[PDB]
Amino acid sequence: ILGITSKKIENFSDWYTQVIVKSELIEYYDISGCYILRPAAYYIWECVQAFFNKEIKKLNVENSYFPLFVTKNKLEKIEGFSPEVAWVTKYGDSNLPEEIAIRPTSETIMYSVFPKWIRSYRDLPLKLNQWNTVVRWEFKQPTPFIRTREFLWQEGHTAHKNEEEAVKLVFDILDLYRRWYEEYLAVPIIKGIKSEGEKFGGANFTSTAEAFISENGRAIQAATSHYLGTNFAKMFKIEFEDENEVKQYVHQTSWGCTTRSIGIMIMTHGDDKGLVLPPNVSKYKVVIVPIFYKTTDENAIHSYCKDIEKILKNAQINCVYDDRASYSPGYKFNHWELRGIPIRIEVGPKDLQNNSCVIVRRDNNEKCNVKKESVLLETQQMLVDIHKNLFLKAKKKLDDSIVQVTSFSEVMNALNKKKMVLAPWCEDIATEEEIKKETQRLLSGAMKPLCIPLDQPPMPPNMKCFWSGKPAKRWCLFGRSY
Ligand SMILES: Nc1ncnc2c1ncn2[C@@H]1O[C@H](COP(=O)(O)OP(=O)(O)NP(=O)(O)O)[C@@H](O)[C@H]1O
Ligand SMILES: O=C(C[C@H]1NCCC[C@@H]1O)Cn1cnc2cc(Br)c(Cl)cc2c1=O
Ligand code: NA
Repeated sequence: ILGITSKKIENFSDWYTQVIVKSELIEYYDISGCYILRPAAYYIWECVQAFFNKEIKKLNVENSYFPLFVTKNKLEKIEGFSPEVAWVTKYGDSNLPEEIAIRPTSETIMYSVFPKWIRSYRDLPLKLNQWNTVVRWEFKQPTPFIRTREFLWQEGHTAHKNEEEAVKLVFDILDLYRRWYEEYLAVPIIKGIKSEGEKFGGANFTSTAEAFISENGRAIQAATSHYLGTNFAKMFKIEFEDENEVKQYVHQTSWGCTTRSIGIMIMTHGDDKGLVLPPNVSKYKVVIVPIFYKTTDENAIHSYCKDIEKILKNAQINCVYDDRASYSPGYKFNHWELRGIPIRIEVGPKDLQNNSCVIVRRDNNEKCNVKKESVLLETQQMLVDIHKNLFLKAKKKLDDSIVQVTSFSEVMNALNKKKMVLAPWCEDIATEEEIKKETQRLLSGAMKPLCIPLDQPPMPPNMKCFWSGKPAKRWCLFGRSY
């Protein structure tokens, strides 16, 4: 009912349920894989959505909105997906003439019109984005935020005269996804390129951002940015008149990130007292709680607290003053801790006498006293350090989850020990399923290749692939995955 009753290590999954619900982030729903986002949760989405929008306007990306529905034949104009499509069949009691499908992505919808908007080089680059929801009916069991059947996302689609233009933006968007996670969610991600076997069917290459849940040792795709080259341009006959009057195919990118990011954050920073929010995604930065008992204290406290509130708010630091008389101080402590509020300020008699108050960080529970005069400044610096600390703890933790090894058995040791592994690899696609099905022999417990990180350690000259025996091309991250 109230309090988290499962240790994050002991039942991590029951923990997650308890946290997301009891923190007022979500509510479950009578349709599997769909979840209600209460304001505490949606606020987080809005914050990142603001950030991302800001950043893509600088790349002249423009928002837009395409329809939620797509027709059978249009949709089937990408591979291995059709069993995941939800079909609208009727309206009221009337069967529709043809099935129509709910968007799982907007490629087919959008790219059918592109040729119409793109006749010449003067038309390029074309840069669109959507904030919409999409629907995929997925076999693997749904889990709030991480794998949802409906989900909010942003989906970006661009088209350019040439690769230099296009690829450059791919990596531009990838960095924005890093910042999304690091500057806002304080979640560290590793940028990489996916393997041929795991990359997006219609992409030249898929660049990715990868996170890792230490507790169950599962990696997770945090965001995705593709160079598509001309693949879709061939499929939808999207062409332009060159600066010389030769017809050309366009070079496109698509990229997207979803509410999954919210789940990643929760899993990262959440603890046994409950939700822990980086301040940049919590409406309330501070909760002010009075702690006193003699009735004589009552007016003078209500004031001191109301004063402290005034200071913060003036400074555009939103906060709550829990002054409710029918709740124990410990109720209030637990409650706001659980809800993720970064800072509690405690006000009692010893602080009025002393012109001060106790501040307490949500991230690690250090308390201090600070003279009222300098509360504003100390609160601001605190909030920053809480971000600094949440992030840095999470990067120390990520790094300890990554073991660099060279042999197959070193690999299995690491995998058995809930790690993810950095290993030399030849990159032959034929090895991927072998490696998957054969590790799974010792949610799916196979070792997937996650991403070939951009930041490569050096490659010894004779270094062999840990599986093929073939000489290894580059270091790749492998792990069990969400
Ligand atoms: N069911 C889902 N719920 C929430 N987010 C999702 C879901 N499926 C994919 N994503 C995210 O969507 C982004 C874009 O990738 P996309 O190509 O749409 O999905 P995917 O690669 O098919 N799924 P996965 O195997 O789970 O990473 C990725 O960063 C995924 O993390
Ligand atoms: O959705 C994608 C590719 C990209 N589209 C928008 C930007 C980011 C995103 O990775 C991969 N994908 C994922 N799931 C799908 C599910 C179905 Br059903 C279909 Cl038809 C198609 C797809 C499908 O194409
Ligand atoms: Na994943």
